[PDB]
Amino acid sequence: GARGGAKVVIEPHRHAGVYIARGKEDLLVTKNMAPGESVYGEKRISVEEPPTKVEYRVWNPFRSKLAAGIMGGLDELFIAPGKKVLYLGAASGTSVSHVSDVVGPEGVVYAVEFSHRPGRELISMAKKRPNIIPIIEDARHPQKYRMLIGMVDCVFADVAQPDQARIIALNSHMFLKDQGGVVISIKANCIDSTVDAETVFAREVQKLREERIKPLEQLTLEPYERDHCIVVGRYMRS
Amino acid sequence: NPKAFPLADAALTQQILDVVQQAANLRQLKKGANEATKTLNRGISEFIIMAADCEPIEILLHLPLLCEDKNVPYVFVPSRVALGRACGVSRPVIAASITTNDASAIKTQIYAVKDKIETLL
Amino acid sequence: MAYVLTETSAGYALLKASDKKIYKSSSLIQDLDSSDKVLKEFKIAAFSKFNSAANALEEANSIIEGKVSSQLEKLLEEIKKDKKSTLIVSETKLANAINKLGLNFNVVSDAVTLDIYRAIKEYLPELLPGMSDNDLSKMSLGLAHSIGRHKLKFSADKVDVMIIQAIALLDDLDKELNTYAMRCKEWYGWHFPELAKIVTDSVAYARIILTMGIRSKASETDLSEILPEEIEERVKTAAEVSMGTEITQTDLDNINALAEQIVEFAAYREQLSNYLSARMKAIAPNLTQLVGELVGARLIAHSGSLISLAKSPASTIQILGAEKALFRALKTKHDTPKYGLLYHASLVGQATGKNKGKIARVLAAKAAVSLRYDALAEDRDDSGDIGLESRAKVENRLSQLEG
Amino acid sequence: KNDNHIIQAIALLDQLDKDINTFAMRVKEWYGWHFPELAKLVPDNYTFAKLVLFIKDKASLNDDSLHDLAALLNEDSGIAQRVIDNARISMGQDISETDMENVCVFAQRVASLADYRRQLYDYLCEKMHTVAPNLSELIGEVIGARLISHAGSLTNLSKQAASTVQIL
RNA sequence: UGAGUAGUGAGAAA
RNA sequence: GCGAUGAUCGGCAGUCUGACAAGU
Repeated sequence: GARGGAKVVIEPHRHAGVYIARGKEDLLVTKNMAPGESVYGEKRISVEEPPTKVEYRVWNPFRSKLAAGIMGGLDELFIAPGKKVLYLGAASGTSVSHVSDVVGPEGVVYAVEFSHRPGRELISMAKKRPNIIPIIEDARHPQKYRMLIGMVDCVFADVAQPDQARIIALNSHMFLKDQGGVVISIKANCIDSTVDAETVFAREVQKLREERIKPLEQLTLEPYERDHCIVVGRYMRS
Repeated sequence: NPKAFPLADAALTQQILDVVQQAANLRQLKKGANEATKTLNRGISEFIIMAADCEPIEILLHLPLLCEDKNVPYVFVPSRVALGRACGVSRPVIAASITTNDASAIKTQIYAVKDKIETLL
Repeated sequence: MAYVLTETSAGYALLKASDKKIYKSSSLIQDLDSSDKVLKEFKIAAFSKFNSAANALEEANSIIEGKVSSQLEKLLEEIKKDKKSTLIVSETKLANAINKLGLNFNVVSDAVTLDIYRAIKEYLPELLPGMSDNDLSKMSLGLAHSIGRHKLKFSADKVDVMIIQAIALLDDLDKELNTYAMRCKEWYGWHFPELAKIVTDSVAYARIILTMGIRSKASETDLSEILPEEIEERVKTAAEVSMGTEITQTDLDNINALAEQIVEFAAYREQLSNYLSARMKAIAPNLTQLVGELVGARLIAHSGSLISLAKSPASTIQILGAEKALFRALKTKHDTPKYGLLYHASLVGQATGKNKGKIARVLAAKAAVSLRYDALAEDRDDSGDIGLESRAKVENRLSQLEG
Repeated sequence: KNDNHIIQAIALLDQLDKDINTFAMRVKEWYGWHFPELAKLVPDNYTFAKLVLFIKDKASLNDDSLHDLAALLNEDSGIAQRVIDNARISMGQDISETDMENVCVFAQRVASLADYRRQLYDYLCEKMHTVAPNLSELIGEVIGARLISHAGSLTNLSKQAASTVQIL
């Protein structure tokens, strides 16, 4: 359907830094910060604009949790051009590259990872993207990389860990600004598979409230993924 | 064998091998590391079974990297000779892949194992 | 007095807080919202900058381990003159480490200090004159990579992306040295056209021009080291009965410069060949044993990386370099290829007839087994042993299949 | 009267110019990993190889070395100060001594051909003045040589009519 | 196991 | 203070198959 040279019409999305490609089929796309290559083999779209050849990257929702969040219709995203983003659980550039695309050259992305083998792949991709500062360190102890990270307008955590709530608290307390962004990708099975999904999500919201983060909206990620939801909140230190 | 991780216990291994024999009878089983590698590429694998006692174990270590990227559950069984016999072949099998089929007659049993492997991961 | 130890990718910064118990105030957020008040509240005491990346990383590791570095110790000693002072520290472990030094500082690491370390981190570019935010990120990015390599056990001798370049360098040099050789043969052919037929080697062709510049010089010059006896005498006889015309010394000088270039490319081309082979014997020793260095390089280069090739099935490795023939056959309902890029491997050459196809399948499978070892083995011994028995198995298959 | 030397010079000079570009780009890639930013700082490829030859290791940064590399090219662009600062602060992963040995030797090759290319270019200009002083003076040594090669020989060019020369 | 390396030619300016 | 030494007019394009084979 969506072959490489099929000609499509690109329009902006409601959210700044996100684009939509029309045609027989619908695609979510982000401007390529590093044109002429694909981070993970994703389809790319060529546009001739006055004539300069700008390039766009297709965002696959089945691979990126955040993109599937776009299709479900998230009302507010703190990730936008010219904003500093702390990305936790940066296994590789599958999603970080697209997050790097949205923030653009002016913005920066602090990619945090623990596992070494995904880490080196993340390093190889940050070379193509100067705005990405890869941090191969445990998110459970933010003070290890505190020298390396300045302040961030939004914090994104896709970490699939049972104690992710503690990690989001410590990182948000350290590097997130007042009224800052907090967006979480929650998997029920990793936290507690014994109980049903809705029970898992509700308790995580309770932890978020205890740590001075107010939920703004919640969205399940079906049909793309099962038993997953994204929680959007704002951090009031007051 | 530290590298083979997470490794199934005795009760789990019997349950898995019960799946592999059934899928083999129903033609829902892909045998061999290379064929298992293909199934991940097409995204048609319910889950992959590897043998922990393979020497050198690395020859199947590519599949865990493939499985984690594609979010496909995986598990190690202690014995490869057992896996080959469960597969229904005369040769030892180090890796096997269960093909996705929501219209299969053994669909329920496969998902029961898949959930347990997901818990085990 | 209250002191704040702030750590940055550039260096260590010590801040004097006017309030001895600034960390005991509940309104720190409002008292530190803007840059101007932060500058008033905190004044730099001493700033120890990292001179080099190696120093910065040794400093960074000490921070991660909670150890007080020598630079930090010297920087703290400068403030030792202030009796009965408080040192606000971001980490408890570093606070404990600084306490053990016996310095005259009541070291405090409290949750309330996090706001002080928080508000400071909003405005670091403005607090620190002389360093821009873009520059600070560059220290951040660079120090992270340098720290990253050591944690990952990155080793300079195990990067395959040398191999992808070097093989692609080698092909280009092979093309280019040919074209220049053609030009030298044509241009020098004007002064002596008979040389190309006699000596066919381009490098030997250039060396002759260097040893003898003009045909008259041929009578006395010796071409023994370049040419054997029978060849060197024929060029001499050609020189006197030649067709080429006389050339000026100005013409001679530049054609010699080419001949100097021609011989030089061959020298480096051999060097790159030896450099490449050493690279393969460290990054993929097993494949070099089985398939070889040159063919192994083209396989890795075709996929673009060692991991990418490692994840491919043996079937694709068999026909990796025959896409045009493969897809032409697939569309036209005709037989598909069976050798691919592996055709030039030694084992394929030893096979004959239809056995070539069988060995290609067997060799490709064993190549995958060896390949997955080179790519995914954390503690691989640089011996190529898995290649050795893998080679042995195919040789036995070749012997029985041929027999 | 021989003018074939000019034709060889033009057919060779462009070959070097394309070829110098080809190798020089590769030098940028190899040294680019060890510290990429100089590939951005000095866009001129011919200049880049010399600075890599002098600045092999980014760690080696001295005020006297700053003056030495400042002498290379001019400090008007300010790259001399930028490289010292930016070398101190960069993400370029150090490559092995054998890798570094290749870069300088590989860079040394790019210097030689461009050096010879300059030498050959001078010889063309000297030769054109000798053979075709009128043509070389009227338009230039490089342009006149290209016209001669297009015609196939100076005798051919004189034979052609004015309109034919214009479309040549 | 199977399986392809041909510009025109005297006007122009006033 | 004119002119024959020249006026004028990315696509094709999709990365093969998978348990038998060889001997008396």
